[PDB]
Amino acid sequence: YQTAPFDSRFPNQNQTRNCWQNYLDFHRCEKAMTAKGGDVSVCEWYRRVYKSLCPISWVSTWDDRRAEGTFPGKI
Amino acid sequence: SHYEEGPGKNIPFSVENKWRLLAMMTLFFGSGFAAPFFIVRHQLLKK
Amino acid sequence: ASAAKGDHGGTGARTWRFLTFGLALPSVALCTLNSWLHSGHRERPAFIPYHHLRIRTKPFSWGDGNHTFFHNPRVNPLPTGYEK
Amino acid sequence: MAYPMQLGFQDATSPIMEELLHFHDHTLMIVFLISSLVLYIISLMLTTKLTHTSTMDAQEVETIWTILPAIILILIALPSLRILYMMDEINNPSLTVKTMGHQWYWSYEYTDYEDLSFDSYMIPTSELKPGELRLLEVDNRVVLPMEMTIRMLVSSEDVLHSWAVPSLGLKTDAIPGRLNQTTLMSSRPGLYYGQCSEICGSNHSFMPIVLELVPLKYFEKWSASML
Amino acid sequence: ASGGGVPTDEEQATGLEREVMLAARKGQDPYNILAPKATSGTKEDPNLVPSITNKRIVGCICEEDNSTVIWFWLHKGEAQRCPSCGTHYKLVPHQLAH
Amino acid sequence: FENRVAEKQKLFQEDNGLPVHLKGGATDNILYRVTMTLCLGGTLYSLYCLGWASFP
Amino acid sequence: LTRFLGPRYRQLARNWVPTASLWGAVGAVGLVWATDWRLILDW
Amino acid sequence: ITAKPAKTPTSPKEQAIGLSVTFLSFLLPAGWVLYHLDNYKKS
Amino acid sequence: MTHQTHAYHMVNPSPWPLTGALSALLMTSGLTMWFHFNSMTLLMIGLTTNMLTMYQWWRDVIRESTFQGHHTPAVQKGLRYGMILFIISEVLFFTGFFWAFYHSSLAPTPELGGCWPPTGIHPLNPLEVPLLNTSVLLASGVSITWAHHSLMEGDRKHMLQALFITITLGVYFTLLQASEYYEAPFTISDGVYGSTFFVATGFHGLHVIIGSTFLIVCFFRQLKFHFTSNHHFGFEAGAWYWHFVDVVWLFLYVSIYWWGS
Amino acid sequence: MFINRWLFSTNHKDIGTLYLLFGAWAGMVGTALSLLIRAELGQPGTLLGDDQIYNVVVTAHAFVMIFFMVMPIMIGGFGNWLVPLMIGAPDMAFPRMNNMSFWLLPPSFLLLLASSMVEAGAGTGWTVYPPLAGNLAHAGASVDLTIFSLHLAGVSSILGAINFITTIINMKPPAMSQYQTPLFVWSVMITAVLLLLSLPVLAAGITMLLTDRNLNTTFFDPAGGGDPILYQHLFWFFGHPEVYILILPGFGMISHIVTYYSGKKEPFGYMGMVWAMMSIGFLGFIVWAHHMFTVGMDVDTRAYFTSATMIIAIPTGVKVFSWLATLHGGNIKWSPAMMWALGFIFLFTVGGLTGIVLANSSLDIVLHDTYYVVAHFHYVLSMGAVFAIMGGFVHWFPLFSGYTLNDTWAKIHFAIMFVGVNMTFFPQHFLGLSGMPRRYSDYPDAYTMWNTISSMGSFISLTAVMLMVFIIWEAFASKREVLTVDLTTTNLEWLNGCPPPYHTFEEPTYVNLK
Ligand code: HEA
Ligand code: HEA
Ligand SMILES: [Cu+2]
Ligand SMILES: [Cu+2]
Ligand SMILES: [Cu+2]
Ligand SMILES: [Mg+2]
Ligand SMILES: [Zn+2]
Repeated sequence: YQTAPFDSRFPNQNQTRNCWQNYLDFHRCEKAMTAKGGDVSVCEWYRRVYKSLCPISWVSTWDDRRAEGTFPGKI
Repeated sequence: SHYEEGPGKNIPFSVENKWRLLAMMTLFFGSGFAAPFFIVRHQLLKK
Repeated sequence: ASAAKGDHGGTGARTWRFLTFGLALPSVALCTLNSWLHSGHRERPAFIPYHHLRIRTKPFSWGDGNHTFFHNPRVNPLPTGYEK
Repeated sequence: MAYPMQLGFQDATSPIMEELLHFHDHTLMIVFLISSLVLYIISLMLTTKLTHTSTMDAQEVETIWTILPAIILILIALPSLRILYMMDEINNPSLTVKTMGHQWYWSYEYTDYEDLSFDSYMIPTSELKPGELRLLEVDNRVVLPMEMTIRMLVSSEDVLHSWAVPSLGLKTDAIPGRLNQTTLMSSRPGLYYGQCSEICGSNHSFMPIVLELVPLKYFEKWSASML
Repeated sequence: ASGGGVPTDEEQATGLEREVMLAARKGQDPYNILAPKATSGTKEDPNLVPSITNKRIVGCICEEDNSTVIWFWLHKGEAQRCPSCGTHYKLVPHQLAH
Repeated sequence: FENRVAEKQKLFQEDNGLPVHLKGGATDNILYRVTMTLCLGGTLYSLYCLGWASFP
Repeated sequence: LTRFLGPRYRQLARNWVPTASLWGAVGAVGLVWATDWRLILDW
Repeated sequence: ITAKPAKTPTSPKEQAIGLSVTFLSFLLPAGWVLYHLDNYKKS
Repeated sequence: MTHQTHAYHMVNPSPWPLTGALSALLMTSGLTMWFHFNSMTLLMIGLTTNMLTMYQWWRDVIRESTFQGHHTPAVQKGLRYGMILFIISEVLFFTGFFWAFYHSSLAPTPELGGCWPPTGIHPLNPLEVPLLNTSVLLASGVSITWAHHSLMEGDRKHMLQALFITITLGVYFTLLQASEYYEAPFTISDGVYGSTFFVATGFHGLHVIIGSTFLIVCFFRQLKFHFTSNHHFGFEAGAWYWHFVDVVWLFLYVSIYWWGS
Repeated sequence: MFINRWLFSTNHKDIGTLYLLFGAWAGMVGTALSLLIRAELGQPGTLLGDDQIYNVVVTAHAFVMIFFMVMPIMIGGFGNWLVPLMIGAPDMAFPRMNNMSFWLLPPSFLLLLASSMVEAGAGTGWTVYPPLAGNLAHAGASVDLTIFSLHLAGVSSILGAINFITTIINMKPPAMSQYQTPLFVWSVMITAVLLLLSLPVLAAGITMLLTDRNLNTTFFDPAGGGDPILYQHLFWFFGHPEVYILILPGFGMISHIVTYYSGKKEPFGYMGMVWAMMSIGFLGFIVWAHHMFTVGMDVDTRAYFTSATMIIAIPTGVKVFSWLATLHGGNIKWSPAMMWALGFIFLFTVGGLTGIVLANSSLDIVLHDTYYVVAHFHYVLSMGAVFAIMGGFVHWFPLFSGYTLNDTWAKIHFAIMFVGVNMTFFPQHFLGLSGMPRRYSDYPDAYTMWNTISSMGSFISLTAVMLMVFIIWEAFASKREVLTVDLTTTNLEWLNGCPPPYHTFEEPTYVNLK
């Protein structure tokens, strides 16, 4: 892995959703592999991407939101 | 209409004495040009 | 979802007065009943301190500066949580 | 960077900036043609005692002067649009850096692998070491690998700001709550300066950008010693 | 439906409104609401320009599609001619004025 | 009901050399002066507030 | 009550306001000496 | 465009006066404020 | 010369423009006091002189047209144009708000939950009272038309009857809308959904009140026999404004109440 | 008496005079502000201070010149003075409303002056974009006052737009078609329409900005799900039409001036000229986004806006070439006004040519927010809009006043101002190509030469606007009354003598229906 590659579904100057989508995706996958075990398999790809593209402050605040349960996205 | 007509009469300022006029034009345009300078001064003297 | 109906080719005041009491007003009555029947009082929504809601960047120019204008305590919580 | 008494663009450090210089030359050649044509016609009109104040037939000449400008506009539009798409082109970057505008400084974040992040502030003209540029030097340069396709992601943590670096032909506004993307690709090592290109308050003029481009090897050792 | 009760112009119109209302039914036009129809304009058949004084500005659209109206004062007296096309115009006293 | 527009037409068409906003009597006059007074005063009050707020 | 109200009366009212207006000013002056508002004194 | 001679001609001296005055009225106030800039910047 | 021979109206010098301009100053700066130095006295005075100005300015217009007869045909055709044009500038005013709404709802930011309506918002039901408000406004559209037709046919009683029915429906909507506001489980402060909702439906609300006082004015002018079966621009306008108002509600309903919720 | 005439007016001529007086005075304030700007940039370092006090100055400069000098003068001044006279109308359709339009201006100006006094003023840029304009980065009454000033100025302009369209459409002689009215009248009728459709969207935008900072709304706040870019769209939707609203009446005056001094009856290609302004007015509504090339929009849409913006050159071209064709066989008179008209034709061409360059999104990436764009609009505004104002002013002064100006002095004034503005704005093309950003109180050492030369030119301009004031004084001091005027057959405005009487066209104008 070098860095998050080009994503056809996010082909323009605005990557906001790119960061957003992968952050969701990861945490959604995480929750599932947890509540299923399935040998606690892990969705690292999504985390590699979201960490690269999402500025720290967003990830941080989102994590906090997820902590207090005020995170607006559906995971 | 008792509104006077003709040169020098269709304006809101007297043009009969050239020097009174000089004074008026001077205050008019003058006060307009000085305002920004005094505003900057005012802003520089605040705290 | 309609298409249209009874044509009465000549429209004068009698026609509009006819539509007023024979269509317009009766509808206002039906819908009134409908809305009077579907008058289900929703239980005040669960409070959860979402950050994109109950915004406050400057206290309102009235009251304690934390109460929106048509504030209904029953269904509107303060940022902190429901009124009482 | 810009030198004393400069007339045109700063020298192109990247290929699209080169591409732009050539397009500008093309476009400028035309504005010289038209602007001199008009001036000639004007002086021509005002230089004869001969008169013809009666009625003159329009429309006839009206086509020449409506079809011509139309052709010329295509001659500019075509090259322009090509370069336009060439910029928003499908490339695969080998690195992703983020920059976040702040009220009076930029902060960078290299986070592909490790969480490296620092603040870039302008060096007060008072504490400049001889030979350092008055309003352009920053304390922490943003180090990056030359000859590589980097993906920059610009955003802000407060008001609007604009991250720009003329030599590379880049400029992207920094809008809070938004991730704007841009492709950086220097074809030569060095120090490349830029400045905030968006009004953002009291120190809008004092929050510069300095790119320092070294080879990969030195880039990675820098990156580590940075944490 | 059925009934009545609202006033009419003929019975409730006043001031200048009424004046143009009546004047209009007699076929006359004292407040220049209509466009004056041209005569042959010859020295013998001049366009008659009514006026409430002794001079009135005449605007002459020489040729039908012209974008330029030629303007000039028509004085009391002998017929006068549009500077760009002859065309005679002769002042005449303005009758109805109330 | 009534219908006495005819009386008012006459009242307002009366050649008393009065401007329409006064052609109707004494109340027109008091209304005018009240309005004018409130406006000027208000304007004065506003200038005071601005002079006051200009300072720290 | 109703009898007092009239279309004709307005000139008297206008005249009264000035005399009344002048009278109103006197009270403020009269009250003020007794009142002694620091703000009034400041004025 | 033709015109009658000046009803009240403005001799050169008169012009020189009006020109000087016009200039001063613009230049003085600004000059003063600008002259004292530093005093303001230092309170 | 001396006596005019054109059908136009040379209006007498009025102090009202000055008075209304001063009013605008007072209300704007007054809002600035309310918003910042917590004071309404200035805002109160401005609202006052403003009503005073409108009352008088429009009183005179009535005087000049109905009592003095200055509204000749040419003068009227000009008033028609003016109204149309005004309504137009209004249509474009509301367009800023639908732009805002669509902008937000079509591309919901992640801070909202990346969806619409944002998570946490409980939209009202279009099929309940919003549906009622819709039918009320629409009915007043048919009744104001009946009024217009009676007027042209000189039917005094009926025009009055229809104008009355129309007016009450406008009031009924105002009350209904007022209660909706109070019962709404969201506020102006509830992010972009609340902003978008309360200011668009709110400005429209203000317009229904402005349109209702206009029809009221028309009502009384009729009680006083001001209108003739043929010259009643004051009503034509009131009517045009009233329709502009239903139409704006139709877009609000469909866009904000139905689609964007 | 004075009150009734000057405060309670219903006269198109007097209201128009009131405007010119307001515009000239506002023009002094704007000039002062432009000098502080160049004073600050005329030597490396800081004269005033931080970009706040500086940008407060830059902002007031823009608002004052755009909303208080150019618009009042061209539309309210020349608009009210000349329109009725050119179509033979007794006055305007709504004499009273017309007065409110004017009186809304002084208060509007007060609010703007007040804004820079309280707190630290508004250092937001004339675009007053959020988050900088918000209640956090710009807390206090300032921006709010800037917003209210804009509301009034907008109410004033759309009320007047309503008046001009109604008058122009409804009050011409019964036999006169629209294709028989003069270009200036067409010019303001079209400008009036742009105002009617753009101004309301602005008011929608800034009202949203006002609630965002006082009523806790989040139209442009990401936190609540808002978007700072949304404001950019709304503002610029008005923002572009606004600049055409600023040059159109100028186009008209130029058409009148060039034709008159060429001794011609009418301008070349009158219907082409009408078509041109109509096209310009229309395309001007579908190109706003060219002001947002570096904001992060889709490449495709970015491509649309550069193309759409470029086709405006065609109609503008037919106008430039038509004025040239007008000069053709003319018997030229080298009067002051003709000098202003020629300057405009060239300078405006250069400035608009320079705008075609910026039309390209690719190139605009490196040109946006630099002094290149400052050069573009000062060429079209300082030597475009302003040159038209001066030509129109010196050309019609006798009509408005009855007195004449000293032509030689008037010519000296052109010479000085022509040198001044070019020296001021020419260098700025370089500063921009070389990277000097906009809205900076100081710059890197390299930009010192051009900024110096630039600032020197602004002092020459100062000299010229001082001389002009004098030139007006002398005219009024000497009192040479107008006797004869040429070409009145084709120029109605002059038929009632200088100055026309309080009441003109009391008895209509006679126009035959061929
Ligand atoms: C009256 C003022 C005025 C006028 C008329 C114009 C006219 C034009 N302007 Fe504008 N412009 C401004 C004032 C004006 N502008 C202002 C105030 C700003 C900055 C605002 C801000 O952001 O603060 C600005 C900003 C600005 C930008 C954005 C810069 C940036 O911030 O990145 C752009 C880009 O498209 C632009 C383009 C144009 C174009 C294409 C025209 C066209 O109308 C030009 C048309 C003229 C010609 C083309 C020449 C004549 C025609 C011919 C001789 C025909 C033959 C020629 C060819 C075939 C090319 N302008
Ligand atoms: C009408 C438009 C107008 C005009 C004419 C001018 C004229 C001047 N402006 Fe400009 N300026 C703007 C509108 C205008 N400006 C705008 C919109 C901005 C953008 C602000 C922003 O970035 O937010 C700007 C920005 C701006 C900048 C950039 C600042 C920065 O971004 O850091 C500079 C700097 O040089 C500047 C300077 C000047 C100068 C030197 C003049 C000189 O040329 C002035 C010369 C004096 C005159 C031409 C006025 C004389 C005319 C009259 C007084 C009329 C008299 C009346 C009668 C005859 C009846 N202006
Ligand atoms: Cu910045
Ligand atoms: Cu900045
Ligand atoms: Cu533009
Ligand atoms: Mg920008
Ligand atoms: Zn003829």
